Amino acid sequence: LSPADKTNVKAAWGKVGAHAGEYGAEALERMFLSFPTTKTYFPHFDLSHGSAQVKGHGKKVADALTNAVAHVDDMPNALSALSDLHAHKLRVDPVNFKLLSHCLLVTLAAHLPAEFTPAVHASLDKFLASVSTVLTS
Amino acid sequence: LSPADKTNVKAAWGKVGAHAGEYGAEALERMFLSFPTTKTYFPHFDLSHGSAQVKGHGKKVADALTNAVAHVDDMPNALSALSDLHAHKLRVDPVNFKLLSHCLLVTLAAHLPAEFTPAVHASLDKFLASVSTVLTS
Amino acid sequence: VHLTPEEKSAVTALWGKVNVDEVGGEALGRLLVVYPWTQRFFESFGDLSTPDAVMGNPKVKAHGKKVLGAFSDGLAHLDNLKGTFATLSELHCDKLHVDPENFRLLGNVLVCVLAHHFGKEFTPPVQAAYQKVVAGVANALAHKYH
Amino acid sequence: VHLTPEEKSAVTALWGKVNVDEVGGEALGRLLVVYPWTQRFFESFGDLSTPDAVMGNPKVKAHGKKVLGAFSDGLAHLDNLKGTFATLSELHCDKLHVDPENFRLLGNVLVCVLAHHFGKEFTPPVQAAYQKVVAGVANALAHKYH
Ligand code: HEM
Ligand code: HEM
Ligand code: HEM
Ligand code: HEM
Repeated sequence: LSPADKTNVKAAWGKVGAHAGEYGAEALERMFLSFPTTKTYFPHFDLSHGSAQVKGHGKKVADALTNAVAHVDDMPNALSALSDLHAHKLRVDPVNFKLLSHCLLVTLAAHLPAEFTPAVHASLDKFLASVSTVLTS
Repeated sequence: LSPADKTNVKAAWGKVGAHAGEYGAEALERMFLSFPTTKTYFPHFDLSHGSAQVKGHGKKVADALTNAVAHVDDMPNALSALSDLHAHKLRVDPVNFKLLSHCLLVTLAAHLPAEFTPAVHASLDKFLASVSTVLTS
Repeated sequence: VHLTPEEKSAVTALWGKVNVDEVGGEALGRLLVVYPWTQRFFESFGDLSTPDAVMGNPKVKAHGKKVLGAFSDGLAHLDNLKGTFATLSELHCDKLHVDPENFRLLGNVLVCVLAHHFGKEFTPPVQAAYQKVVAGVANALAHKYH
Repeated sequence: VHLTPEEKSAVTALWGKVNVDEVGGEALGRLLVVYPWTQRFFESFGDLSTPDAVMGNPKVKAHGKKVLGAFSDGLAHLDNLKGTFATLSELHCDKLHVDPENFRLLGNVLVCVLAHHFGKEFTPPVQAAYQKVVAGVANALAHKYH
């Protein structure tokens, strides 16, 4: 991430605020519906619409991204326990980080049109791919 | 790369030793035959079997990998000239790094029966993906 | 490969509202900005050196209109996407050597553009229907590799 | 998948020498070691926590024999892979929900295993023919996603 990418991500993700749980849950729902293969990571969840488990998990995913934005120059440290969880314990397929990242971009585009310019789209894509690299390492 | 990955890569590449240039050239030949779309990046090359141009280029690729192995903790710096070349000037599709990396693994498997164990295979895969990340950044 | 009536309703309800003069250029432009290696295929299009240069580039807009028209043609022939895209598959695969991963990427950029334009109307179920479509288009365009 | 008679002879001559009780387990084991998310589909196989646990696991070996047998059946009819993989595609896509990228990865691991076993005999042209085969198998296994 360049300084320009970091500036773009902080501005755009700053707009999320108290919507973190709602947007995170929406991104998860987009992923589960669009790419049903990703559901094999959540057999222990109720994944139906309006699920409280998806809502609570969506807030964790979004809050983790907020912390990553706050520590964008040292994301390996900021995501280290979650890297152990995803890469070592759960063994999440790297393809699925691409799918969730796409669904996060779709959610942000649908809720923050003015912020989702082509340049900010590119910066957010790079940010999420960087997060994904840490979580798969 | 974990310390175990680095240890495995340094050990395996030590066994490659002075054969690195030959293995690089063989990997390129395998790539051009198995995935002929990759030939379009080399319009000025003779790409036939035994081409001195392919041989010479494989030795350059091998030298870069040897430098990356020697500087495995600082690969963005060690490979810095190659990122601009591959990402900006040539605009090499990221998928093609996976193709060359696979052909390098095939070449190493064909020449290093004892050293290409499952664990070392895994470490070398991560190493070549790490190199690829630098060249596409 | 097959859309259910719910998925077909999702796609058709939205598609009539799509600005066919603009959305293709927006998707192609964002592809070139977000995945810059794709610019290798469009050297003849001129200035692509900045996001604003790409998005304002007349050749990007004009070509995007053709790309979207092919997507529209696929939407009119969902049960024969392979035959609808056979000539384009020969062009992209045998002639241009575009790696088919990029077909997936452009389909997903188009989905982002639809979300950006339509907001809350582009619900998760509507997106899921469009993902089946763009995956079907990508597979059809890749057929000459298969 | 279409091989020329020269390519077909090369592939089949090598395949006759493949140890079908071992090579499948080696390819499957290396897939589980090199790409550990694939382990999630084989939880019932027991201990997969270290490379030696995976490579020595009797269920990995036995299952790898079945995998190799399907590659063998596919080699017998490369021009109509649907004739060997139609039901296996329903299993992997509709029932197990395996991401099809992993079909490509397993095919490439199998190519690595063949190189490991055959050394200089696994020439660039022989590899190229096998790449056509494993790409066709992966594409056939993914048919129920298309
Ligand atoms: C941007 C990428 C991601 C972020 C930031 C993220 C974040 C998180 C966090 C913070 C947790 C901890 C939950 C807790 O402690 O209660 C978690 C757990 C989990 N994640 Fe992710 N995740 C990401 C991608 C993925 C993907 C792509 C998958 C699979 C498709 C996945 C599967 C899971 C699962 C199965 C759990 C355990 C849930 C539970 O049992 O409570 N994650 N993730
Ligand atoms: C491990 C991955 C790779 C490494 C270490 C590598 C390394 C190199 C090196 C050292 C050079 C020469 C730099 C110079 O002479 O100034 C080079 C040039 C080049 N590479 Fe790569 N490369 C890699 C992957 C690829 C791939 C995947 C492609 C395309 C499929 C590619 C295409 C080229 C081309 C077209 C040139 C310029 C050739 C010429 O015009 O002389 N490289 N690379
Ligand atoms: C995935 C959906 C895609 C569709 C429906 C599509 C459709 C089209 C169409 C309709 C044409 C015009 C053909 C003609 O006028 O004869 C075209 C040309 C072209 N496409 Fe695509 N395309 C897609 C993806 C891509 C991608 C991902 C790339 C490269 C990254 C690409 C690169 C090109 C190029 C270079 C041309 C020729 C440009 C020219 O002649 O000026 N296409 N495509
Ligand atoms: C790409 C080449 C592949 C081939 C040729 C292949 C072949 C087979 C065959 C012949 C069976 C036995 C089916 C039966 O007895 O009904 C099977 C089952 C299975 N395969 Fe595959 N497979 C491939 C890839 C994969 C991959 C990549 C995965 C997971 C990452 C996978 C996971 C499974 C599982 C979980 C089963 C069921 C095992 C059980 O019953 O416990 N396969 N496969």
